[PDB]
Amino acid sequence: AMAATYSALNSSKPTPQLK
Amino acid sequence: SHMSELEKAMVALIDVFHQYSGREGDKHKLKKSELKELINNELSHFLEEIKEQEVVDKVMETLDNDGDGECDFQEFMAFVAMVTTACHEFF
Amino acid sequence: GSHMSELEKAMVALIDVFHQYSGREGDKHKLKKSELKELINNELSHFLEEIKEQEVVDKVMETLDNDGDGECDFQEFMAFVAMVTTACHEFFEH
Ligand SMILES: [Ca+2]
Ligand SMILES: [Ca+2]
Ligand SMILES: [Ca+2]
Ligand SMILES: [Ca+2]
Repeated sequence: AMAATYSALNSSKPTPQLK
Repeated sequence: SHMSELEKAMVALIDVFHQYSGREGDKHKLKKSELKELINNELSHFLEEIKEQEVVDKVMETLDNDGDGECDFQEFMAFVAMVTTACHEFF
Repeated sequence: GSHMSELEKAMVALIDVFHQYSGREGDKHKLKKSELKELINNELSHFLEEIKEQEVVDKVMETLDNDGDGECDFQEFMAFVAMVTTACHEFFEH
């Protein structure tokens, strides 16, 4: 405990997806 | 020869999506209504509770990549990926 | 609820299976081709066809590796899990 959109947004750019 | 924890994990992701996406409107996608309850009911230990509409606007915005105002399964798996990655670093 | 949800324990299981196999040989936080093979064959024996050719494992690691170091870290592994799961979804409503 605990995360937020803080940390959530923090790992949206370190990787998109090679879907 | 009996289904792994991993394989039952993947299935569970599918089930929780359908448990909530089937509620209102498109039964195959999550509107903001359904997304909020999912997070609040099923991720109450990993993510801070949502009670502000502003929050739900922003989460859906980051999650919605096809621009339809809803979260389909593909977009949801990305979300699971994001949350899971975060949980790993603090473990 | 106050109990760990099915979703949250699913996420934990993804983490656990990764450390279960990445910790075996060499870098305990990454999967070499050796470790990747065992994971798939023992834990994904119902979704993916068994791997017995080295050529197969070579091509898969190349595709999974986006940072280009020749191994699969957890971040790259989540992409893989995401990818596999999506395919299974598509093959349940088609
Ligand atoms: Ca819906
Ligand atoms: Ca969408
Ligand atoms: Ca290793
Ligand atoms: Ca890599």
